[PDB]
Amino acid sequence: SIPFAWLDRDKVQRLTNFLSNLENLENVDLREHPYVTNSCVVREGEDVDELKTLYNTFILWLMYHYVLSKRKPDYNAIWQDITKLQNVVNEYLKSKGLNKGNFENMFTNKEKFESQFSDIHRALLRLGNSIRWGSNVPIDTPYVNLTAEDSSEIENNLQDAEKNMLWYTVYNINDPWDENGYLVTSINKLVYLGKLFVTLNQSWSKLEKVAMSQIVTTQNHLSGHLRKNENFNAVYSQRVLQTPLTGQRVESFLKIITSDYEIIKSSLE
Amino acid sequence: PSNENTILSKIFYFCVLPALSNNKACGAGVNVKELVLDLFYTEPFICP
Amino acid sequence: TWIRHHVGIEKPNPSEGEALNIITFGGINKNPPSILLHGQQAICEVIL
Amino acid sequence: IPFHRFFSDPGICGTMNADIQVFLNTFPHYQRNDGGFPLPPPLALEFY
Amino acid sequence: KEEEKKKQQMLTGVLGLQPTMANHPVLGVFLPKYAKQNGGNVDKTAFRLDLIRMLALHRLN
Repeated sequence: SIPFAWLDRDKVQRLTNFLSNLENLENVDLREHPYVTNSCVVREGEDVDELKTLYNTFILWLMYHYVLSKRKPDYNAIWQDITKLQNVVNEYLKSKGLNKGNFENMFTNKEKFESQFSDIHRALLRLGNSIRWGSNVPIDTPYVNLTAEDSSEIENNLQDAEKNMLWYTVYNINDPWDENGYLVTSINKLVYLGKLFVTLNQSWSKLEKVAMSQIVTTQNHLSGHLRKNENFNAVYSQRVLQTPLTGQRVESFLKIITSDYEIIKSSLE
Repeated sequence: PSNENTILSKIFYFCVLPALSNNKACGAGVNVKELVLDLFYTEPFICP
Repeated sequence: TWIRHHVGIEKPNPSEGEALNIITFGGINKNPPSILLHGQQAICEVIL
Repeated sequence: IPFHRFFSDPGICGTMNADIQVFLNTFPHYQRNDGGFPLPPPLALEFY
Repeated sequence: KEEEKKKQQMLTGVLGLQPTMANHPVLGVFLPKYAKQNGGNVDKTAFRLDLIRMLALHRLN
């Protein structure tokens, strides 16, 4: 039941509060806000908390990565809407719509990199298309071209997605005001949803690599401290805390360290 | 398995063993449970 | 697309609708060899 | 540090770094020693 | 008190180990964890193999 180290009754409540309501506060970066990592301290200087805060921060990073992998919603919905717009509207305009291009260039410019696209030049080609449909020539503000009343709000929405990728909203392309019709609204929706998708996935992979790097970092310190003594409970705690970890290993390992909590607590000196 | 390791594993079992052995191998299974509970779990191992 | 490129044919699509329907009614390459020195040629193919 | 035409073995580099190892495991045809699998784009200046 | 009888019953079920071996540290630590199990349908052989590999882990000179 919610395992932590030689740690008090107020900080347990604050840690469980933060890890429960991780979704609602902004800027979810546990690195960036230090109110939690400095809080999970054992106390009494250095001697009576070095190995113990090492274990406690190990548990903290581990269960942070656990609640990340348990609480991230599905982004394939927003890529499903990207595939719906990209496939249905713009291809039918380029081929069935007429006077646009040729089969091989456009259809494969949309079709290429279904899986794992970070491509900006394809986006630039669609922005050049919609800008040619619109009023002006340059590529200054391309995402909702011909109107800057929502540019600050949509940049704010992308920054809020970078901060909290776990709770994300899709703003909207408004209906009554538009430079052109169904085509330019489809293009603006397509480019914003593509930027949102790549933003969410890059921020997520950033945080997941951060959490795995911190856990693998603290394991070596914990092993270097625990290696010296030769008791059986000592070497069993060594092996439990030297099991190798991956992101898909962390859930079962949390369930293992739950049952092994009662022995490593005595194994710590 | 690394990409090298898997490719070499296929090379070994599909090429190196049958060519050098002229198909004189056989597959094999094991009860490791009854194996170790017959061999081990005896007096020098169990007694402290 | 990879097979069409690697056998070295353009006009990427057959354009499988009405265009093909027209082609069954009869259609040439519409780009003659700009140089030709010896007249007609065509070679069929039996695999063996 | 893969920097040159030579001295850039991917099977060596992807064992010291896990980032190359997930890179080659997504794109296995860059595991070849023969040609040039991509150096860092400030380093890969082939015509220069 | 019933818990001690469960521990001893599991000790005799594992191998019929003697109390002299029950006093061993690897046993002294793991008998309580084997108490919170084997009430299920799990096995008797699994506990023997577990004791084997744990006793082995213990003795690495």
